[PDB]
Amino acid sequence: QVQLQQSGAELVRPGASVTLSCKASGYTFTDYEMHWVKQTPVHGLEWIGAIDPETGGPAYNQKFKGKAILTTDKSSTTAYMELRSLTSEDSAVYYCARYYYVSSYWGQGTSVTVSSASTKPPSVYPLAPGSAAQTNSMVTLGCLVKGYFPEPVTVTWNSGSLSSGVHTFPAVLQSDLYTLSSSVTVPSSTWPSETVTCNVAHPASSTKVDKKIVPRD
Amino acid sequence: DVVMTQTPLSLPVSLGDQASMSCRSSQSLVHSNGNTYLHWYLQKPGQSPKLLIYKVSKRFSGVPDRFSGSGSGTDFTLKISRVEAEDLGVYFCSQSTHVPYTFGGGTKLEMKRTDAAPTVSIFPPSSEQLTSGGASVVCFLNNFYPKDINVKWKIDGSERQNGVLNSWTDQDSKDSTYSMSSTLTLTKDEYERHNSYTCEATHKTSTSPIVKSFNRN
Amino acid sequence: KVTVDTVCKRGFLIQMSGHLECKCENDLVLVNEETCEEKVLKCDEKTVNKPCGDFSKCIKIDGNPVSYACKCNLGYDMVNNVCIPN
Repeated sequence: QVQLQQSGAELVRPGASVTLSCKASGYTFTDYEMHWVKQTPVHGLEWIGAIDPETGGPAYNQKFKGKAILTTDKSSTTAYMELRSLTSEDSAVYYCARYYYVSSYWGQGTSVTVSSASTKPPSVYPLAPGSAAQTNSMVTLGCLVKGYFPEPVTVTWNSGSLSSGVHTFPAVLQSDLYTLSSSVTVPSSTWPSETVTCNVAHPASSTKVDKKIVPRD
Repeated sequence: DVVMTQTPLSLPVSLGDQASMSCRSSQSLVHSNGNTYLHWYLQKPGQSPKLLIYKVSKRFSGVPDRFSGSGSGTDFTLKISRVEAEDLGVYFCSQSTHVPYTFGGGTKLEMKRTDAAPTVSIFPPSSEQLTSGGASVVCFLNNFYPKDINVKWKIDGSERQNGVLNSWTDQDSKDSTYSMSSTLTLTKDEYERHNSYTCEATHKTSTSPIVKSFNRN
Repeated sequence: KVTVDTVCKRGFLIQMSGHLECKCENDLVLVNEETCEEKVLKCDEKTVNKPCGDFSKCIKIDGNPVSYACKCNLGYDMVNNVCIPN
């Protein structure tokens, strides 16, 4: 069947360049243009440009002239996009897509994260209530996981035995480092009489941290 | 550039409802060849957009027949005859008549439910963090509906915008609510120069802010 | 001339009626036995020589006011505006 296999996630220092790949299979490569598209929460979907693989000739959205360079290689049926001198505005998911009047098939997308950080473990801080909870009420606890790079960190509570009532919030990159938080909500009859612990793992740094949530005094 | 505008931004529906979305273009999408290159895509979280309808009303191969597109010139409309769970996601229209090709901002099809007031929990810095010189106050706003919500931080009454990091969950697959985390980060120095820390939530379920506070005392 | 080794351009092999045919993907039209391309909806100067249907192309007719028409390829009759083998 038709397949567009994009290259893996990229971590890029500001000012460097990176080249993304899109391997096409299951169809005649030169019969379709390849489009590339950028997606961000703030700016949405943006068409970067198109390339005719029979000729290698590209056409660019004026917004991306000089930022992106499209090539194609017939022998390997692969389209490439090189992004140049990357800034924080270049952090995005990038898609390639097969086009003939309509883009009927898209690649799975490539995450590009621009940051000057090297691999860095998180600091893991407990979040404990300031006041004691009333009888037969819900108690919300949490863990703040801050100052790490790159994604992902994982968070569980009591090694995954506390699953309902958990909210792990998506990581946010700020000043080159990620911050994430996670909350869990349990009956006041279960905490602090039973132990509640968030378990944080950061595989990029081979870091595993358990943070028991203890009542404040 | 042709600007594509989609309404509504959010379409709350119950399963089995019919759904209708609008996509308008700033310029006619009739091509000099007579065709109209207006297409609709569905994008589910973490995946690429998938083609639903191409050239105003033609259903892509494999798409359930509950999807239909219509329209002419500048106004276009996507309809879902009977909404199913697999239909939730963001619907993008896009034009390939005029270079550069452009997309609308998306209509997010989401689960409707009854209103739910957020559970607000505020947490002071941990001692772990304070020894490092930094201080973060964390506020969770969990399990609320509708999704629209505003959070202001107040230090001794003065509204504070710098140092705030926010993160939002996607719609919960069990109770259809949304949640939010907001972290205000200070130096231990500035943190110890103030008393009252307050997380204030503005949401449909209360006409006055929903307020959680902590006094360093 | 469609065989098991024919490569259908923007289409695919399928047994229709008696033997193998290239069937077009999406709404493309046949410009020959093994080639599927986009069907223009107007025959004028901007679409001359472009496909306007299965085995049909926009042609420019030389008379006084020059005209354009969707004409079938050699071996086909426009029957109720559909090209069908002669």
